[PDB]
Amino acid sequence: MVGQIAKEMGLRAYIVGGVVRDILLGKEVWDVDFVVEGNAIELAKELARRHGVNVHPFPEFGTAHLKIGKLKLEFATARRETEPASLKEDLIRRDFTINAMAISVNLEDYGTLIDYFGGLRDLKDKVIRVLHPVSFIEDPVRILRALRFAGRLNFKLSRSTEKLLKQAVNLGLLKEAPRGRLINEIKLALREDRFLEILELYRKYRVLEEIIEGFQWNEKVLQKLYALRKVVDWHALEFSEERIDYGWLYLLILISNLDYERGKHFLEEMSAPSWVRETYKFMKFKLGSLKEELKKAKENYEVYRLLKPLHTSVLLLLMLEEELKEKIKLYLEKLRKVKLPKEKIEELKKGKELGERIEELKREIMN
RNA sequence: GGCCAGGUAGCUCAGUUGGUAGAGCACUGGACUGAAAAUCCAGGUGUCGGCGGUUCGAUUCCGCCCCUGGCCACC
Ligand SMILES: Nc1ncnc2c1ncn2[C@@H]1O[C@H](COP(=O)(O)CP(=O)(O)OP(=O)(O)O)[C@@H](O)[C@H]1O
Ligand SMILES: [Mg+2]
Repeated sequence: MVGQIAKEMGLRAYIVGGVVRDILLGKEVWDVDFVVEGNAIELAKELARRHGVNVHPFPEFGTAHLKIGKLKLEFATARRETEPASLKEDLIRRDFTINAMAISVNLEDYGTLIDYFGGLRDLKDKVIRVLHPVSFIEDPVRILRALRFAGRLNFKLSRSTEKLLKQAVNLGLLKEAPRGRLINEIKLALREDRFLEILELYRKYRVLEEIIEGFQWNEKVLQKLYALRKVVDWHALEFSEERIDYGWLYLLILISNLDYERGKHFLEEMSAPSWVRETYKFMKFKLGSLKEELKKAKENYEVYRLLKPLHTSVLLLLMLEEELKEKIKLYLEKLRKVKLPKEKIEELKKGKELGERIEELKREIMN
């Protein structure tokens, strides 16, 4: 309907940015970004009115958001900076060529891909490339972004882009960038499935040393990250109904050697979930004694008592130990599964003494 | 969109090792009154947001959503 409305208003609208990329990569997304030559607000209002849905205008931003079905539509007026601006002037202000393309929703040329900067070629060559030499200097956050994309899509940085990125980091612009945008970019990164590869890129270009104060790389943490990858793969394979957010575990491994103060402060800035904070605080202190107790575990009910109250994350962190692995597994796919029939339970019931008795019966069954 | 609280009677508010729920003022009924109010006895004051899952058993553990407030990211 957008093409028709644009025709009636004598305008030109374009699907723009990441949405295009994802499409060419065969990935379908529910968030669609439009750039309009002319007033975007009125186009959005008319689209919303014709579909009979609510509209959310932002006149100062010159953008409007509306939702149709599961589609989230964002309409933005073309602008030459973050006189009317051409679509090209709006595309050239973006980060990377693969993000810089556009698909025309205008009726005459409809479907046509618009690529000024050679983003389709870079998409075909698996290349991450900035539009201009000052790109990373303009928005240091992009330093992370590039890596993320390279991590996600298994692309590589251009020679020029790699040089410029390294130069940007060397200028210390990572410290000059707003803390919020960087932290948010990292939050975006840990949601990736290829997040470990991104972390590798982080290590290579040494961006973590700038963002997290006191943080340094070593081999133990790295190997712990890969072992964590193995465990995460296995758990997300067999136990997949029980899945949680995995990237946070990697993050905990990274800051594991950091001071509790800096760790707590970073997890504070990251706005981490409660179970992340709890798992961190448990890892920093009680995890050691817990492991030493698991070493002293003989009967299965002791393992039960020591494990069952814990969260999934703590167990996954416990699986990092070779000797404890098969034990944790045995607890998972065997030990904690059991039940009792009617008459028996009825005899067991004849307060908290019922619970204690049930515990006695369970430890009687196990051992 | 991410996260943090908050969700407890009509309203304003506490409650952790899961094990049979509470206060201050409205609610009914009767004793009391010519009627009413007060007061006494008392007792509703509640699937402790909604829906699934784990558990013998979930306000509690977890997952998906609703509502409100605040930190933000809103290229
Ligand atoms: N720092 C930046 N500099 C220039 N453009 C940026 C940018 N950050 C985001 N964008 C632009 O905004 C558009 C997409 O917006 P976003 O949704 O915020 C990032 P994305 O590429 O779609 O991946 P994402 O959906 O996982 O966040 C892209 O055209 C992209 O070039
Ligand atoms: Mg997006």
